[PDB]
Amino acid sequence: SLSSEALMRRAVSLVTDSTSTFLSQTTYALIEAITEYTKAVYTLTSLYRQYTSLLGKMNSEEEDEVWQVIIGARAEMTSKHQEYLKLETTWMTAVGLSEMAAEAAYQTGADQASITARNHIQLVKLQVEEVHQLSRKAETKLAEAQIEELRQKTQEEGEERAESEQEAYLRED
Amino acid sequence: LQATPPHRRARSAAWSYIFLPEEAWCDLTIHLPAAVLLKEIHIQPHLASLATCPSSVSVEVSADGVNML
Amino acid sequence: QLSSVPMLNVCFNKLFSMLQVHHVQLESLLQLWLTLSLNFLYNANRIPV
Amino acid sequence: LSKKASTVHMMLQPILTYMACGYMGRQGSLATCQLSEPLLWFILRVLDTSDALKAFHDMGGVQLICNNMV
Repeated sequence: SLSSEALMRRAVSLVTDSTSTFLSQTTYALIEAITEYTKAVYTLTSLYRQYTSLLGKMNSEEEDEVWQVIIGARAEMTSKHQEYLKLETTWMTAVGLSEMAAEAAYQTGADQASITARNHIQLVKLQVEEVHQLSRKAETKLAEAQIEELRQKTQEEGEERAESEQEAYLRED
Repeated sequence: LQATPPHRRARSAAWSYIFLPEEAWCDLTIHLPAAVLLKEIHIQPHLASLATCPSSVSVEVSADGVNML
Repeated sequence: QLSSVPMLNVCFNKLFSMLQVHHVQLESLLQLWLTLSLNFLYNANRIPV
Repeated sequence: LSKKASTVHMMLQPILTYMACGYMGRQGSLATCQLSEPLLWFILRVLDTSDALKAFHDMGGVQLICNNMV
């Protein structure tokens, strides 16, 4: 039955466009969440840079407040990390769905639908991996800023610790 | 490691490793929180593309988790 | 105060001397000697205790 | 082997010899032979008759198994 198989093919086309809709939506939600995560990342990066500028007693009445703000930034960034990772899990779920839909398409000879889905998947995956590249740059820059924060803290506090040993030796010994 | 396996007809392997031209073996180290009496190790290859299933698997076990044997 | 190394050396030498008469299992003896003498990651340049 | 053994002693001696030694025929106070359900099941079949049981007793088998249990 050519009519039966043609209606079947159009049904699979419907599955393919509804999966492309869901995949697009999940990609958009994922991109948003990735973006806000990256925002919190760059924020925490700049906050660590500021805190590094505030290392030592120079302004404790600032160091402790930038520290508290950094705690809030950490919390926001990490909760958004988990959120957008659940979102990305759902995104990979949608990618797998759209691929299985292309698989059903090829099976029913809706090759046009299959190729449309495949090209949609490629576009979506590329755009996703672009926002993922931005997120990974932001994470790298946060890591570097934290590394420099750790270097500066360990240096300044190490010199202050040596000075504290020397200051304990200045008296009564 | 997820307890729930993916659907057997999933078109993409849950995990994939691209071999360098000079690489024969890839390694996966599973650290457990505490020692267990290991009895079996189950590995599920990607059923959709069985050509990527490893040709052989060398199992090393570490009771202390540091010195593999 | 006293080191256990002389005692352990004596004990393992006795155990190794027991290998031939089948009073000690080779696999477990080797595993134990390696484990006890590695002080914990194996390395070819370690001098056994 | 048990069915075709010329005498019950012929079959019992290897069993008793095995029961009288440890791993690979070793000796020692605490060394005892390895038993298993198939080997134990076989020994019971060997010890199925009164003549075999009498012979097992006569060759120190009972003391041997009792000594081994302790």
